[PDB]
Amino acid sequence: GPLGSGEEEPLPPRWSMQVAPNGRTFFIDHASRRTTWIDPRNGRAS
Amino acid sequence: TGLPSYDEALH
Repeated sequence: GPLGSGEEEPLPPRWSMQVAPNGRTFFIDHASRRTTWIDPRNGRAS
Repeated sequence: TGLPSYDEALH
């Protein structure tokens, strides 16, 4: 998504990114439909 | 904790 939004490290083949109510953003897993606090693009907590 | 598993964060 060059230019039109997308100013960060692209999410892996089966991943996304959405902010939660907890106060921090997580990483959605499309491979198994899940979520995590640590990004897969690298492996560090959001 | 939080972290809305794949089911809630889909709005």
